[PDB]
Amino acid sequence: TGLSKEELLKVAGSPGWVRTRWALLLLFWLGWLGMLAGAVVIIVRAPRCRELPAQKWWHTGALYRIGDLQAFQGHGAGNLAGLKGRLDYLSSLKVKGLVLGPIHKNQKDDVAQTDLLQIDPNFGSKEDFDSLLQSAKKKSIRVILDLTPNYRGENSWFSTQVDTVATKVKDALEFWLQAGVDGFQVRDIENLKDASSFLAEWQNITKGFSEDRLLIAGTNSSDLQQILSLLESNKDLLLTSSYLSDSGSTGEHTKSLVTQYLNATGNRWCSWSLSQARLLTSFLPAQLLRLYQLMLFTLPGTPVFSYGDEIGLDAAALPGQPMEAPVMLWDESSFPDIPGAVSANMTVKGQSEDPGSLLSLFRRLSDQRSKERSLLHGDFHAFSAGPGLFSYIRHWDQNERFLVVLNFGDVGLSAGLQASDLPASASLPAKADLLLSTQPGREEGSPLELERLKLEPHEGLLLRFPYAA
Amino acid sequence: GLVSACGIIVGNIIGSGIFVSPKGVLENAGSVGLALIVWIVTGFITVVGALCYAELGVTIPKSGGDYSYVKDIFGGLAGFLRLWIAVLVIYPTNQAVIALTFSNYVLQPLFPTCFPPESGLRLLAAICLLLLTWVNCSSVRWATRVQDIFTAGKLLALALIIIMGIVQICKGEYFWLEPKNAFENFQEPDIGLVALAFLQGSFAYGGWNFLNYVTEELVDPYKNLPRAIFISIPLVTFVYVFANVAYVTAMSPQELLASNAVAVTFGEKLLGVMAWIMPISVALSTFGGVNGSLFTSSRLFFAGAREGHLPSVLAMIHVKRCTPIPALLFTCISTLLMLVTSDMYTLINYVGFINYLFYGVTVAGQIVLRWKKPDIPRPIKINLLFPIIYLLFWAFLLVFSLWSEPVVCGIGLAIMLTGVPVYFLGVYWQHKPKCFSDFIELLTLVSQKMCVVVYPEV
Ligand SMILES: CCCCCCCCCCCCCCCCCC(=O)OC[C@H](COP(=O)(O)O)OC(=O)CCCCCCCCCCCCCCCCC
Ligand SMILES: CCCCCCCCCCCCCCCCCC(=O)OC[C@H](COP(=O)(O)O)OC(=O)CCCCCCCCCCCCCCCCC
Ligand SMILES: *[C@@H]1O[C@H](CO)[C@@H](O[C@@H]2O[C@H](CO)[C@@H](O)[C@H](O)[C@H]2NC(C)=O)[C@H](O)[C@H]1NC(C)=O
Ligand SMILES: *[C@@H]1O[C@H](CO)[C@@H](O[C@@H]2O[C@H](CO)[C@@H](O)[C@H](O)[C@H]2NC(C)=O)[C@H](O)[C@H]1NC(C)=O
Ligand SMILES: *[C@@H]1O[C@H](CO)[C@@H](O[C@@H]2O[C@H](CO)[C@@H](O)[C@H](O)[C@H]2NC(C)=O)[C@H](O)[C@H]1NC(C)=O
Ligand SMILES: *[C@@H]1O[C@H](CO)[C@@H](O[C@@H]2O[C@H](CO)[C@@H](O)[C@H](O)[C@H]2NC(C)=O)[C@H](O)[C@H]1NC(C)=O
Ligand SMILES: CC(C)C[C@H](N)C(=O)O
Repeated sequence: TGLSKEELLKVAGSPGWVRTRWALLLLFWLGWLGMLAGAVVIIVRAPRCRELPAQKWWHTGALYRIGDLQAFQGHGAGNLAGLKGRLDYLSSLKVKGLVLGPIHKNQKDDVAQTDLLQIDPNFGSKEDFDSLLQSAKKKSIRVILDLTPNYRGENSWFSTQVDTVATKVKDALEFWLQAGVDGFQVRDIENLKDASSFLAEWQNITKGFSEDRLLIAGTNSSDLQQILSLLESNKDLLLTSSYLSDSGSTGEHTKSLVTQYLNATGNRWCSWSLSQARLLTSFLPAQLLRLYQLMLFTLPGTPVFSYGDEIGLDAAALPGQPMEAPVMLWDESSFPDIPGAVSANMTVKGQSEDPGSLLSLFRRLSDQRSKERSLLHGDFHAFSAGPGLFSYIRHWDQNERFLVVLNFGDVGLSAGLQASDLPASASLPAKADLLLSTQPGREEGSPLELERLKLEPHEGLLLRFPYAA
Repeated sequence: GLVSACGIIVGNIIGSGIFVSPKGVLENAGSVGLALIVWIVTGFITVVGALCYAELGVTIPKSGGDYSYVKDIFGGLAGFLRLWIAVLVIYPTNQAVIALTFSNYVLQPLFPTCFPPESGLRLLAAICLLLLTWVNCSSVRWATRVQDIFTAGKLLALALIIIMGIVQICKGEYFWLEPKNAFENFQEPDIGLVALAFLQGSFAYGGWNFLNYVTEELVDPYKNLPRAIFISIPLVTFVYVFANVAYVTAMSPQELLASNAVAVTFGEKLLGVMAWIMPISVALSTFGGVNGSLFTSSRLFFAGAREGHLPSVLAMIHVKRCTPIPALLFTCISTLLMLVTSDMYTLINYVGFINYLFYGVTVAGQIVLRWKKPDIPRPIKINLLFPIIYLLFWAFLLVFSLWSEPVVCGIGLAIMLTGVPVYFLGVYWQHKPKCFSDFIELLTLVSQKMCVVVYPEV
């Protein structure tokens, strides 16, 4: 061993070791304050967190319009009571809004017999309407009731008179807000006189009750100046129009159509839709149908869909259907009029287990719209690419970025993305992780390089890359 | 006698584990209701493992704990590897995880949604470690009297999580926990990711192995020591379950996995004054986890040096204050190395795998002490079917952790197999190299003069 001696040490230790034992305690203590002062400098030189905006409930997720209750469920259980059983399927879609059709006993172009305070007996009454509002609140799903008064006549808003039916809606704003609905919608407001003046009066009563109440207005005008004339006085108004309902057969037509709306409205919160009361199989073929669901879930704003847009329900596929209200294909027993006319991949039950169906892509895009922070309120920055295609980036302060590349052409075009005029906060790296694609044939989770990105026809893919220094 | 001994075992198991593991036990199990199964099975496995240590503590009455049990069974090489891992891997990385917890909790109110600087997290964890080493190298009476102020920090923080959890139970805020229908998440995680959540739940239960052989002061044991295991450990499991159901009443499970410090995201909700009182009480809790880990780290340098291993410049004490400086300077340098590197959740995994590898050696060593060498006096006798349930859960957890994380679990076995050649040049050497044996004499005498340390009287 190597032990000296308790008594031998103190006569051989510290002749001049007493000075080198104090020079190490002082050097320890000066290096501990130079370490503490060096950590305050690094902490205050860190940039800051960016403040999270005050999000409402319609900012986080998508809305779901149910125009016809009898055709959404089938005639065998067509009521407000049968709608309560379908709240589990709508919770699987992760939708937040329940814009359900008007139920207020219109009498086919008669102003004197149209009471917007009384429910039509073919749907129910206030006893099972209140049961629907309570059971939907448990699953965090808000109910929006629309009050277009002449909803079963040829022209809405009762074209024989103007302000008797305007005060009819104004009494119904304060009555249904007492019962606990969470919003309102008015359609076909191009058939109004003083349309831009009545929307400001109705949004007063909606926001004066509470700030968590919504008002939606719908037109059919597809031009930019008629839309901006309604939104120059109103700002917290969702306006569902037919603005994107053109062809878009080239990519820079839809790129210039989106980036002109956000430039003219000053990057406010907007609504993204193909129509106001109509499905996606109108205006679109079936091969551009998954490409438009990826775009509507990754644009800055609220996406609004009709019922039967997650399964790709075509109204012209089955004969003998009204195009304004087709039946919902729940099972193979959902259309018993013509036997053996519907398949298994054309149905909710068959697409629910298929991992490459349209309902599976809808659920895989709806969950990431509702939880990723740079898709909820991230910034938007589109950039240029090849001959025809659309590319953009969604980014927030320090969360994970997203990159969407959409090919609207018909040949195997290469991407050719340049990062020149992107901001240096969220410029793109050399490799990005793939998250999904609309067509199969790519391995998901693979870091693939963005310098050589060849793309298929009608192909859209979603990438993501982290915040780097 | 029994009621004062139960509080010794409760105060030594409950530490800073309930403020870090919750996030790793969830991100692995997927579901919320499945994560609460892990917190009950881990509290049952720790009871079974601590009754096999209480039988070895009265069969071979030794000081040193689990290090001396592997020197009576598999005596030469396997006892050194218990010591080799416990001073290089176990104690340096248990201290580096609690020090990284302290910097994560004081830098959450600043930067509440973005990331704090990663170079300022390491720098702040090296300040906590270097200060408490100075408190421990001087004045053994100081570090004992200051660890009562750190104890009240952990009790004030835990009392606020529990009684604010039952307030929201007396509300409608039981949406995720009580309803028993929110039990669905990512199922593509394997069984191999369920075995990773048992490694991270057992970090909160650490401190049971080197514990119940010191409670000697206990009155009539052989009846009061096995009774204290059945009381004090399932009460730690009740606190760890009641504090985990209280986390999900205040936030969503996607909100918990986004946080870096769960107890202060709890405090940003549920009042407006506990945005101040939550980072204070948890940072006080982590000061006592590091200070309490620097007492017991030097007890194993004492037992190793009087056995032939672990050379005699360690296990020396200062002449005026009976404090081991070169055993405290050794466990502080190796903690700084395991800091300015690894992540923080990967480290937990790293330490949890090499803990269970030696939890099974001493429990299997308890079985072979019944086959080999019967007819020895055993005052405590547990049933033989009791350590087999431990060894079945042991085998199903080491084979599924190597399959999940091969690079974290495989480098831990490389340090243990590094101990095999250094044992033969260290203990099994003929003492003819005088050209190198005097280098030990040179380093011991210089270290005995740069501090005023000396070997003890025994
Ligand atoms: C940027 C820095 C990175 C961090 C690196 C630190 C590495 C050092 C290991 C950590 C140990 C620090 C604890 C020191 C505790 C002081 C001893 C004590 O308790 O005093 C009572 C005790 C009082 O006894 P008395 O005064 O004789 O009665 O002090 C001593 O007797 C021993 C004094 C010498 C022992 C070493 C003193 C500290 C050396 C550290 C110097 C730092 C720079 C060296 C270069 C290394 C590279 C960084
Ligand atoms: C100056 C102030 C400093 C304060 C004091 C700090 C001193 C800390 C010293 C650190 C000691 C830790 C290393 C000791 C290793 C234990 C070995 C042993 O059992 O010794 C008992 C042995 C017997 O001691 P005795 O009780 O005096 O008989 O003493 C030694 O042999 C010490 C030197 C061991 C020689 C073997 C090689 C050293 C291993 C280190 C290399 C690490 C990586 C290996 C690479 C693998 C490929 C080969
Ligand atoms: C409702 O909107 C109007 C104008 O957009 C706001 O101002 C009121 O205007 C009406 C006539 O247009 C006056 O009779 C009121 O006296 C005005 N209110 C004032 C001066 O406070 C009005 O503030 C809005 N109401 C709410 C609740 O926002
Ligand atoms: C919106 O729908 C109307 C309904 O057919 C379209 O036609 C307009 O109808 C009103 C009265 O029914 C007339 O006063 C207008 O002159 C009609 N418009 C035109 C251009 O003739 C209207 O075209 C639709 N809007 C768009 C943009 O298609
Ligand atoms: C659309 O955004 C661009 C900048 O992003 C701006 O357009 C400018 O409009 C003025 C008005 O005529 C022109 O003189 C500039 O040359 C335009 N610059 C660019 C880069 O296009 C403006 O913010 C928006 N456009 C309009 C017409 O307001
Ligand atoms: C469901 O699957 C069938 C195939 O089993 C699809 O029918 C094919 O449709 C394409 C174009 O529409 C034709 O070129 C094929 O000849 C059809 N094959 C058969 C066997 O009919 C059908 O289109 C699918 N339905 C949907 C909604 O995608
Ligand atoms: C040191 C760890 C393994 C466990 C410790 N008893 C804690 O509660 O954090």
